Amino acid sequence: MEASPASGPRHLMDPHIFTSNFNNGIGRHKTYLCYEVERLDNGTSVKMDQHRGFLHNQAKNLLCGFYGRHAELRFLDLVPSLQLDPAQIYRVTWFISWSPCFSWGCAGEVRAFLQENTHVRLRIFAARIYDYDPLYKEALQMLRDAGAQVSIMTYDEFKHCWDTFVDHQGCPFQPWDGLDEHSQALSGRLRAILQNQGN
Ligand SMILES: [Zn+2]
Repeated sequence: MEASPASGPRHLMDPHIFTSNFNNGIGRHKTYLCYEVERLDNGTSVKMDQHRGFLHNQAKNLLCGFYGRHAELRFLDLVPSLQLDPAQIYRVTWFISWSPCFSWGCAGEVRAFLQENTHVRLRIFAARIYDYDPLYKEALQMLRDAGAQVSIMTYDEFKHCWDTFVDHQGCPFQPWDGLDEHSQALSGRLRAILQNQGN
């Protein structure tokens, strides 16, 4: 009920940088984390333009004291610089390509965040699963008890997240040939973990 939803022709990742990065079917590259900040007003979610961004894993300077750190951590590191205003409600959307790590390290950090700032809705989206151990399981549960929304990246999210996290300057998304395949596959996995009753 207001003109129309804006885009983001600012300085976003290059069309290719995004695709190649989210190249469905990886094995080793660099975890990606796209955080989106939005305010909740009477069911009316207003997506901010100059408040969102994206990060990438880092592990090549552990000699300077900055031991290997995940994007999730290096990310929240900017929250203190935003001095959020709990005055109202907020909506932080997480877009991850790589599954979480030590459910206690990554998730834990978030858990406390909510337990202290439950005035914000955190949505977790896992596009690709890849870690050191299958611990990702406990991560799904430990998080579930947090209230956060855990789900696998969807096609609809790909289109939005695309034009949203890209300087498409007004260009469509390029999906690979096999969405129902990788989608049904991944989605099938999550469900499995979500299936702990009935039999
Ligand atoms: Zn982590």
